[PDB]
Amino acid sequence: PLMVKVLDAVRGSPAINVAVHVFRKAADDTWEPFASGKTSESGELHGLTTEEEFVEGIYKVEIDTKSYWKALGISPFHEHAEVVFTANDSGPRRYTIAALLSPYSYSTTAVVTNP
Amino acid sequence: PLMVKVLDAVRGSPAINVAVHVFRKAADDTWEPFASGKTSESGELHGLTTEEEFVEGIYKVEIDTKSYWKALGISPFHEHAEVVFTANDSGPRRYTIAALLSPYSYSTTAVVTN
Amino acid sequence: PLMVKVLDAVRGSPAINVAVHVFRKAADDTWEPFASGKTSESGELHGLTTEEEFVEGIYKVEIDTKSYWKALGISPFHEHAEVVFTANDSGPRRYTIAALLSPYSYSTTAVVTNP
Amino acid sequence: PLMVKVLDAVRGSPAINVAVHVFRKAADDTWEPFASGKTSESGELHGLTTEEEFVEGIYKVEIDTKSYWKALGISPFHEHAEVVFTANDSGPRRYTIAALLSPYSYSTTAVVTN
Ligand SMILES: O=C(Nc1cc(Br)c(O)c(Br)c1)c1ccccc1
Ligand SMILES: O=C(Nc1cc(Br)c(O)c(Br)c1)c1ccccc1
Repeated sequence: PLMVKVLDAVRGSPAINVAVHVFRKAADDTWEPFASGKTSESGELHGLTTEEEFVEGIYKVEIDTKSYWKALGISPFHEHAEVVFTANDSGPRRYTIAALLSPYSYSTTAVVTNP
Repeated sequence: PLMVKVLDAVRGSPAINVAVHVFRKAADDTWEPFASGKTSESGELHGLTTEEEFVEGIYKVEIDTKSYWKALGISPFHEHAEVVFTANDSGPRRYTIAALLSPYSYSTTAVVTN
Repeated sequence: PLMVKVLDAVRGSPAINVAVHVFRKAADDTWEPFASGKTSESGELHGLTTEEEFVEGIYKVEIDTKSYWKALGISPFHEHAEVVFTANDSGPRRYTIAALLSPYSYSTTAVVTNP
Repeated sequence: PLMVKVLDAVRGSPAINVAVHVFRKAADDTWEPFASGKTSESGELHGLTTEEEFVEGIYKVEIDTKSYWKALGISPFHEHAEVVFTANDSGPRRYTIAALLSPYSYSTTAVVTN
């Protein structure tokens, strides 16, 4: 129920091998690690979680943009891109978090569907 | 009543000395030259027109993004960026057309205020 | 070799039933109609052209954003979103033109791959 | 040396009276409050800090987008927008953090100049 897609606005390509870490806010207000992975050759990261495990909560999707750009030999501006949202509060939904990256800018959008 | 602002998402800077052409749609559906200039050191192009001249109608703002990228030694995707909109007297009176450029992407927004 | 995808930033959804018209610059510098179609329920428009037909040239992809928003009962700013680019000039490539729409703003990106 | 500008892509306007909090990363990796304010009628928040106070380091700019949308009667997706970056004295001296808001999307860019 959660997929992350990342594109590169400089190359006109998927952003491959981007590390993504997902956190969930705990009862004590700290960010607990929830799932992590890397984008594939298509710029997509599938299989982060399951419908059982992806319960209601406040989630943070951290896209490690600095690590991506530095691995390409570029010095970018941001440390990462964070996307923070409440999920599943009216029941289970499927979420796609999409991001488009440039060295000094990024855009993110969500596509939320009811299966 | 019309200002154009252009930013560069690669370098994190204004996009300086970018050519911008404005056209007005004529009765026969052709695009007639209306105003033009180059962005300043702040990425902004002021003074394109006046209230008297900027009547309701369809306008197109063409931003020469290809020359901009090539002067920086970068191969870009688009021939230019285009922004086509209707000026409407029932809305606010000042229009800022902003664009944010990357080699393979651009975004544009309108900020319309009184 | 040419696909168009459109998303809606207000709804967090694919932009369904968006009309798209593609033009190709002719020898006399006019825009000749090349292909057209509508986005599906996924926000994707497939099947615009063929590798035989999609020769080198300067193409314009016009995404009819005003018609989309008006069909939803909203008064938007732009008439359409245009994407103008040279295609296939180093041989055949596959192009995805993606757009993200809001009533007063849009973003577009290209993903260009070599098959 | 730091200004924050917020725009609304739905209404085509500055995003006015949006709360913005700036934090500096402390030695123990916690986020310490640094400066805050609300955007003006132009969507801009000036005067957050001074050159003396704005030393190199990692900063986070948190924009309260959820309250902004709810005050307009619109249900938004994000809890807030975050922008996390390093201030570097080897680059230009003035930073503008700009954000463009939609209910289910946002974009941000840095404009860094001397
Ligand atoms: O989210 C965007 N693109 C995008 C999103 C998804 Br989902 C997708 O499968 C593909 Br192909 C492209 C986008 C972001 C900014 C500007 C234009 C598109
Ligand atoms: O329209 C944008 N930025 C912008 C727009 C204006 Br008018 C301005 O004075 C500054 Br400084 C920045 C924008 C576009 C994409 C992502 C973030 C901001």
